[PDB]
Amino acid sequence: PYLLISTQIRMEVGPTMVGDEQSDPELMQHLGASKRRALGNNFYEYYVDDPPRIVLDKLERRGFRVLSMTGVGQTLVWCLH
Amino acid sequence: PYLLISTQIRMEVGPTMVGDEQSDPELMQHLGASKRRALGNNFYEYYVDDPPRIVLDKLERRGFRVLSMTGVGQTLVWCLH
Amino acid sequence: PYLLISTQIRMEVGPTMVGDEQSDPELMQHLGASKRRALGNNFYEYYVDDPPRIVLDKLERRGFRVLSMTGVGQTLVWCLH
Amino acid sequence: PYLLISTQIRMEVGPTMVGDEQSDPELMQHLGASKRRALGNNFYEYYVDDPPRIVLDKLERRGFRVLSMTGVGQTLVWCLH
Amino acid sequence: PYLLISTQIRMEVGPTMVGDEQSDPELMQHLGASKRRALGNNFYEYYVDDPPRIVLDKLERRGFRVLSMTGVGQTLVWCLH
Amino acid sequence: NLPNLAAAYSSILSSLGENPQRQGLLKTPWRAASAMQFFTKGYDEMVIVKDIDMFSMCEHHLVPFVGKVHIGYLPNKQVLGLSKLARIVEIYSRRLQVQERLTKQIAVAITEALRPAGVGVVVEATHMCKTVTSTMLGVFREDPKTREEFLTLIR
Amino acid sequence: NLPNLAAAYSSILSSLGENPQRQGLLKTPWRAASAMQFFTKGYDEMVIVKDIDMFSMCEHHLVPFVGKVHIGYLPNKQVLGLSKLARIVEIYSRRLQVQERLTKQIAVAITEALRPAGVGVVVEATHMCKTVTSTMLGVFREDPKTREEFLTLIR
Amino acid sequence: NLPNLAAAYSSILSSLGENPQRQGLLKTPWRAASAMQFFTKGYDEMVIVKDIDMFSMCEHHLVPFVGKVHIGYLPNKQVLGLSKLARIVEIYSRRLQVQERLTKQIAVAITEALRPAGVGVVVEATHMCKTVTSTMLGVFREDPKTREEFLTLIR
Amino acid sequence: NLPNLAAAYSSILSSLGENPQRQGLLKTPWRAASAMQFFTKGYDEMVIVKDIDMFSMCEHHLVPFVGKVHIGYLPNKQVLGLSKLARIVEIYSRRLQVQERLTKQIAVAITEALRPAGVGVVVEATHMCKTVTSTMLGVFREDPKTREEFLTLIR
Amino acid sequence: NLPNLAAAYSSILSSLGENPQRQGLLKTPWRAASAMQFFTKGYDEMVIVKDIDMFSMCEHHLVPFVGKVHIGYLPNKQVLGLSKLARIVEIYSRRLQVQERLTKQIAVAITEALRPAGVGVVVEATHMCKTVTSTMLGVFREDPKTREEFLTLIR
Amino acid sequence: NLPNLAAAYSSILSSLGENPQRQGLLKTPWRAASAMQFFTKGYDEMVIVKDIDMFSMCEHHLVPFVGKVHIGYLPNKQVLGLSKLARIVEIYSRRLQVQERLTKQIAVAITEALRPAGVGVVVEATHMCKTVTSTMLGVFREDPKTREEFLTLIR
Amino acid sequence: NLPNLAAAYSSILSSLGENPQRQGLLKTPWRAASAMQFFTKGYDEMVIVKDIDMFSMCEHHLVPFVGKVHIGYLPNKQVLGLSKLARIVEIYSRRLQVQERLTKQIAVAITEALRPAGVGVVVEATHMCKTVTSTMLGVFREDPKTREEFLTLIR
Amino acid sequence: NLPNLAAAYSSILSSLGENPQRQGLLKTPWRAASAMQFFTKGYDEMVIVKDIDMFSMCEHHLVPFVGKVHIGYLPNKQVLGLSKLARIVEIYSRRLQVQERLTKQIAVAITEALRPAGVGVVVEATHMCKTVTSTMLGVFREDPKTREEFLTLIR
Amino acid sequence: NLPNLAAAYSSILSSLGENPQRQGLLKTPWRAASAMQFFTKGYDEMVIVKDIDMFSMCEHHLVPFVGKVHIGYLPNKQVLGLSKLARIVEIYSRRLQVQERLTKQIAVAITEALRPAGVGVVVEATHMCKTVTSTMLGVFREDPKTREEFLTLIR
Ligand SMILES: C[C@H](O)[C@H](O)C1=Nc2c(nc(N)[nH]c2=O)NC1
Ligand SMILES: C[C@H](O)[C@H](O)C1=Nc2c(nc(N)[nH]c2=O)NC1
Ligand SMILES: C[C@H](O)[C@H](O)C1=Nc2c(nc(N)[nH]c2=O)NC1
Ligand SMILES: C[C@H](O)[C@H](O)C1=Nc2c(nc(N)[nH]c2=O)NC1
Ligand SMILES: C[C@H](O)[C@H](O)C1=Nc2c(nc(N)[nH]c2=O)NC1
Ligand SMILES: C[C@H](O)[C@H](O)C1=Nc2c(nc(N)[nH]c2=O)NC1
Ligand SMILES: C[C@H](O)[C@H](O)C1=Nc2c(nc(N)[nH]c2=O)NC1
Ligand SMILES: C[C@H](O)[C@H](O)C1=Nc2c(nc(N)[nH]c2=O)NC1
Ligand SMILES: C[C@H](O)[C@H](O)C1=Nc2c(nc(N)[nH]c2=O)NC1
Ligand SMILES: [Zn+2]
Ligand SMILES: [Zn+2]
Ligand SMILES: [Zn+2]
Ligand SMILES: [Zn+2]
Ligand SMILES: [Zn+2]
Ligand SMILES: [Zn+2]
Ligand SMILES: [Zn+2]
Ligand SMILES: [Zn+2]
Ligand SMILES: [Zn+2]
Repeated sequence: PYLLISTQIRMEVGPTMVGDEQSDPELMQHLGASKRRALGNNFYEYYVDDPPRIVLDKLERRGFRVLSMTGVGQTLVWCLH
Repeated sequence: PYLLISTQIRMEVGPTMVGDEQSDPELMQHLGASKRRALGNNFYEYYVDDPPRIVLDKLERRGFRVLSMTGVGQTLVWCLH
Repeated sequence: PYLLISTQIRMEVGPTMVGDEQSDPELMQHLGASKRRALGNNFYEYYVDDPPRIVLDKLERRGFRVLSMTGVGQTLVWCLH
Repeated sequence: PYLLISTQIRMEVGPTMVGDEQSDPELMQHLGASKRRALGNNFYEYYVDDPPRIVLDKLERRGFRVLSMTGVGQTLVWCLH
Repeated sequence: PYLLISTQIRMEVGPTMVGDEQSDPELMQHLGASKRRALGNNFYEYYVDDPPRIVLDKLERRGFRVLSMTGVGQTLVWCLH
Repeated sequence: NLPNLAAAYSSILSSLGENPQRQGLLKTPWRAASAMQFFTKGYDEMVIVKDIDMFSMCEHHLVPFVGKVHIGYLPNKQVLGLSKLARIVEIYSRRLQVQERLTKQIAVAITEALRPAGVGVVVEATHMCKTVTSTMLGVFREDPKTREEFLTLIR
Repeated sequence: NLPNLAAAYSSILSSLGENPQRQGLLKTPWRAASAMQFFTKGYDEMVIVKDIDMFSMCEHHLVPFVGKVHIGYLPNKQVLGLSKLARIVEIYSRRLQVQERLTKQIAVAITEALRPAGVGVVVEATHMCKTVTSTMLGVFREDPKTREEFLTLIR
Repeated sequence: NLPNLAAAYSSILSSLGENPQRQGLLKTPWRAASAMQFFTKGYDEMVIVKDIDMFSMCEHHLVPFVGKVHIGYLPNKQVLGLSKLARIVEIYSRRLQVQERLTKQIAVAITEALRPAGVGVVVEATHMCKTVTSTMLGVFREDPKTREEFLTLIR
Repeated sequence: NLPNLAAAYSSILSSLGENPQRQGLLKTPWRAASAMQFFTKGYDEMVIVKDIDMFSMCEHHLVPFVGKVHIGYLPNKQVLGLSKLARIVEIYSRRLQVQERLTKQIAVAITEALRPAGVGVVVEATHMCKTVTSTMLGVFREDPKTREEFLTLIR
Repeated sequence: NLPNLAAAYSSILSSLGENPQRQGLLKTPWRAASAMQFFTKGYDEMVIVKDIDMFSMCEHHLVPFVGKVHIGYLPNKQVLGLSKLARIVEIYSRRLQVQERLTKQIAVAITEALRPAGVGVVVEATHMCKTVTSTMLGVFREDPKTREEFLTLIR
Repeated sequence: NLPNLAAAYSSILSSLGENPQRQGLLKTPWRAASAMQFFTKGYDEMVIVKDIDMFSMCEHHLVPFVGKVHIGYLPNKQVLGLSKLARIVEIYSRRLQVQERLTKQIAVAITEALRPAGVGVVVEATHMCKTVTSTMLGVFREDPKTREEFLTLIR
Repeated sequence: NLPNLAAAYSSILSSLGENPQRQGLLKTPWRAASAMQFFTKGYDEMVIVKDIDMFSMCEHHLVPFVGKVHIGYLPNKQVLGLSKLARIVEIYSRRLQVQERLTKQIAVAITEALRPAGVGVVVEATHMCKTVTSTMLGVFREDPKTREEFLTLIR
Repeated sequence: NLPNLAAAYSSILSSLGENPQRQGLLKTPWRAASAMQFFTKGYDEMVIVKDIDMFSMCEHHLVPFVGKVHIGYLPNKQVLGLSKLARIVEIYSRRLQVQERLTKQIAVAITEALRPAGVGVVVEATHMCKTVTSTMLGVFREDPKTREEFLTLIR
Repeated sequence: NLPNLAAAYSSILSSLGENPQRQGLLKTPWRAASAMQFFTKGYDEMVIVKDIDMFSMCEHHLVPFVGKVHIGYLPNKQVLGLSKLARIVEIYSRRLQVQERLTKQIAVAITEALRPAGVGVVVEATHMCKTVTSTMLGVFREDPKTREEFLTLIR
């Protein structure tokens, strides 16, 4: 039900992360997400090359809606239910 | 459906950004947005010279409503659905 | 319709800003706002000497209601519709 | 109608502030608040020794409900209407 | 009624804290929480090894719903009612 | 007013128990009078101008104080010459001052000259009767990245 | 009380196995008595006053400790003289102290004198029996830009 | 144009009240002409290149100014040689400059060469007619961790 | 155990190809035995105590390492003496250590002695077989203003 | 390959207009051949290891460059010896390098050895053909308190 | 001669391939002409006066050189003011010089002013086209105690 | 004599207008008595031993003075250990001294221990009630090469 | 001879176990060949010229060494330009040298150019395979006042 | 003899009250045995070679001492390589020494290698159980100009 997407401080430009290691591989397939391990990180993640507002238009068509947007550090996180 | 506008830390004074490279050119035309590439940035953006509260009065007349306002860094971001 | 008020990090103590150069002079008159240009700033602003919670009690009686409170920097901003 | 409570960055541990100089002395009496002037501050404040979640359970029984939680600095502020 | 969970700045990876010293030991048992005293801290806390989005799926099945997500420091806090 | 000062310094030399007519105190009322007239003769990127030498007169004890002014600013449309920032210094320093007003006066003179984004003025000085005074105006006060860029480059 | 001290130092010179009547210890009870009476004779911008020399007496071992006090403050309506901040130092330092109380006492004296926005007091000192103690009051504690402006300029 | 400069320096030597035909001023119009042609002959990790020596000509008073350039950048796909960053310096410095344009020109030359994530250019220099100018482009302006990583390593 | 060490050092002097009975190696098994017993004889404001001299023994190569410990803490109710913080140092340093455990052990000893708000321990040392290890406990880890106040004052 | 190098240096000495058979150039093809084989013979707390001396060969001009490496890391379960971090340096430095790859290679070797929380590698060096390159991996990139703790202690 | 200089600098701006009519080069022939007129406007105990700042013009390349003069002398009957020694500096330095003649000229001016026992003049300076020149006259040359007293106190 | 000192310090605390029975002055007569017993517990090549730390008591005002001793000597037949020269320091410094006798006493103790060619003793110290005293005995006084070899190496 | 060097560096890259055809070693035989041709392209008062930067090639290991030359001389009739002393440096340094011959060669070139009273040449340099070599000719060797005047001013 | 050392270090670990079979003391008898075998593995112009790093073992307490050797000499016919002077250092330093014999031994090794005019050896070192020892042989002892040329250039 919950889905946390995030970007950096300029939300005009991507990448926007879309999931973690146990995220839904059908919904990541519709968003067009690749899966990488960035260097120094000890975990896998999904990510797309789009801005976050394009992804918020995509996730709206799959029955999600933004509860709360907030900013932590240089990161800006959206919570969708 | 979603639209992310942002300003700096004094929200009494502008500029307030209103869109990215693929934003709606009719709605940017009503807000009075110019389109620039600031130096050092590798992307285009729309922007107006107004404070953010004037733009929030404009976007209200086009069927938007603020979901969530949050602050990330020195930036203050509004999300409108 | 929208109205952005702000204070500093201790919200027990004021001043709380209430408007910009083009804010409603009737509603600023009811809140008791003075209008100053602080040194180094290139804009005018309205401000009261009260804490923000007193002003949120005042603005409630004029048909406003807090959408979202957020903090950007040392500033804490309330959005009222 | 509005009531702003705040804690520091570990919300597991208190103190959580509950009011300012002109806060309701009946409602501060039910929360168990003491009133101090911390050194270097030029104002009085109310405070309890509890975590914020215990106080949010107390204020729920007196007809309040959290509008918005946000974080400004190391502080985490709850707004209750 | 209220329940405050938190993680660090990468919300893809845990641990996510779930409670304080007086939290419900039945609900912490369903989430799978251990209880530790980290060094330098003068308080006990509950914590799980999961990401926060997995825990938000768990707490949804026990009749909770996210009011507000916000970020304070490097921490990202969810409030559930 | 130069004979009016020199008669006032000759009355100082007599009041101190000192002989104003000896080898070494003949031109002393007149050398010191032309000293006090010299000492009061004032009446998108970041540009930090540091190490600006200052020599002002304390207005309490009439004894000099010696220091440095650090100025940085963020222009909007109009920039200011690096020799004109130093003459703004010399106009307000070569007066009867306190360090606290001398800091605030320099920031106001640059603010009205250019209307910039922000002004930062830091005066450290040794009072012979160090102390650092510091005005941070504009976006040197609201931004933490901008104040801290100023404070690392001046040292 | 000056003969009462001098009789107490003459009993110190005898208890150490030392001859109090020799070449070099005749005025020693009286020179040291007038030493301990000197050593205990105390009973919108940022203004940082640094390098304030301090010489206090440890109250545990009665042996001096030597250091520097760094004071900065943000005034509201009332500013304080730069020679009066140093006499607030000398009143609380020329006592029998600990460094931890000496830091807190200086901050309280400036807080009540001016009621400023914030007070920052930093005392580093070498105990002969360096340690840095630091009170941050007001808006030097709540603001990160204000504490960090203080801590870069004092060095 | 080398005889056109040398005739212009011989008219300088005559206008100053100086004898252009003496022991020591025979090759002076020609040594100084080849001096002004040399002095104007320009027409995922962080890579900070510091201590870049600069020697430019002031365009107001035609007198040199001497300084250092600090460059750091975050590459995207294309990195630049550490000897090519210095020739970008020498092309824009060996001209008739101001320090404010010389900072902005170096940042634009690196921005168009690489299209990096961010560019930081800091020029400190002493004008003989120090001042720090500083452009922060890209993610050196938006990120506080990235600007502060630059500003600690350059010193 | 002092004759048991001295017999073990006399077997070292023979194994190195060296003559243990010469001018200069007569008391060497006994001077070095009493050296290794000395070298292992350990078995609201911020108070930073810096420049604490340390001399520990590496437990891998049995060769000393020499350094400095920096300790700062925020008390709650109980403060600790400035001579007791140094004996907590000497108990854990005069052992067979690694620098990484020696940092963590000092922070735990101060944590259990006082239960403070936060503890910061920084040990820099030169291993003869500099490296900085650093524990930040309590509110020296959660607060950025508190960690950065510690890290500017220790230098 | 040692006679294959020495024949290649004897052809260098002849091509420079120099006499390879004189007093001072007899062992020069063989002393320099064993020089280039030495110069390419490589093919919960924070632990900062600084001042790591580096001597690498530029792969463009085959001329050395001389510098220092600063490494800090936050372990998870496995720590690494302070003499093993220096041999990771000597394996990647004693090669034909650029400074930009030499920074990134050291961070990857420590990342795969330990899987830590974060890695910070800073190489400053002087190229004889200073420049600072800096990789910040893990939680040295995401946390501002952690990057700034690294950058103050290394200096 | 001020229009005669300004016409000679306008011919310099044209000969360098530069546009003399643009934003930034309008007052440049006239600002630089009044610069070259300022830069050439000069036409029983030991008393060492050091740190005398000097700014002279090279007569070969017409480019400044910047240095310090150290003067010491042993008077016989007549001493000289400490502000008059500096005007003897400014008369001979604000000319078209070489450092070697500028040293010898200062020593001769003090020798004829006072007829002292000895004169020592040391000029160190950086030529932008350090070098130390040193005249030792009188008893600064014959006595080893007198030359060495001069050379230790000036540093 | 330890109760005889502690009764003499309790009479000091009463004579200063201070309350000897409060929080902080209970063990003060006994902590300070064991302080004054510690502070007075002392009753062919050139070998320079410098940086010898000294902590003596002034015999006039009974207040410490803190300094460094520099010792060099030219042996004849008998050399002295580098740990024995420091215990000769601690015997004469941990007394009630003047700096002038403390210099002369150290030189005499080394002279009688070894009978060397020459002795040089230099004590610099800060009196809290720097001064350099210096004995040059033997061939450190007669030879200029030997005194000057001592005086360059100690700094 | 430039293709003869570049073929000799391509045989070096193969002999080291390195791949000469990769990203980063394509122009390496040709960039390094034009490096070794640059590095060997050299085939009454006291005037001290110091801080003369030197970059020579060791003739034993063909690896650079980096240093400073200090030259002072006493002229008789003929003085030498301060830019000609530096080209005498660059002729003898940009060769295959030892430091000991490089010192002696510079002194002989100045001796034959001018026939002065005395020559002093001091070369300090760091050999990457500091050492000070020093020739004192003429009256810098016979006079103690003249050698010591040289040796104080160069530092 | 490597098992004979390792059995002697295992008896040291038991005699200190320490557990030789734990996490951290398994290879400690064998890592320290190969440490003590490394630490004792040694059994017309002026050429000053300074900053020679030294690491010797005290023969009294078997604990290292760390220092620098300064060597200068005046050759007659035979000069010595700058890498051979350092191996003469490492042969006599990597032994069980005193500083006084280590100075005299280095001077004798250079004296017999070359038979020069004079030898000067200066060893400063810190004993962990600074001291300067200094041999001046030949014409470094008889000439005051030659000893003083050595002593200014080494610093
Ligand atoms: C908003 C911001 O404070 C302002 O636009 C700028 N700040 C900076 C700047 N340039 C530098 N170097 N530093 C700043 O902080 N240019 C623009
Ligand atoms: C709110 C804020 O802390 C306060 O108003 C001010 N802070 C500062 C100030 N001036 C300086 N230099 N620095 C501050 O941090 N003036 C006002
Ligand atoms: C987004 C961020 O600014 C950027 O991706 C990076 N920043 C940094 C980096 N590397 C370093 N050392 N420092 C940074 O700030 N690599 C990547
Ligand atoms: C919450 C906070 O970390 C803590 O209460 C305090 N911090 C500080 C303090 N005092 C100083 N100097 N610095 C702090 O960071 N006193 C109290
Ligand atoms: C999350 C955080 O970055 C990490 O857990 C830690 N950071 C730090 C640490 N220790 C120190 N000294 N500094 C840190 O930044 N230990 C743990
Ligand atoms: C003869 C001698 O040179 C001359 O008389 C003096 N020399 C000196 C002096 N005073 C000082 N300080 N130094 C001298 O060398 N006074 C007199
Ligand atoms: C006679 C002379 O003073 C004496 O024999 C020595 N002097 C010296 C010496 N050694 C040194 N280093 N310096 C001297 O001055 N050894 C012997
Ligand atoms: C004989 C003597 O060495 C020679 O005539 C001179 N020496 C010196 C000199 N000038 C200086 N500064 N120093 C000397 O030693 N001029 C002349
Ligand atoms: C006799 C004299 O000591 C000896 O011939 C030399 N001394 C010196 C010299 N070279 C220098 N630099 N210094 C001397 O003292 N060469 C020769
Ligand atoms: Zn005054
Ligand atoms: Zn004490
Ligand atoms: Zn100019
Ligand atoms: Zn070891
Ligand atoms: Zn290269
Ligand atoms: Zn010139
Ligand atoms: Zn005294
Ligand atoms: Zn070599
Ligand atoms: Zn020893």
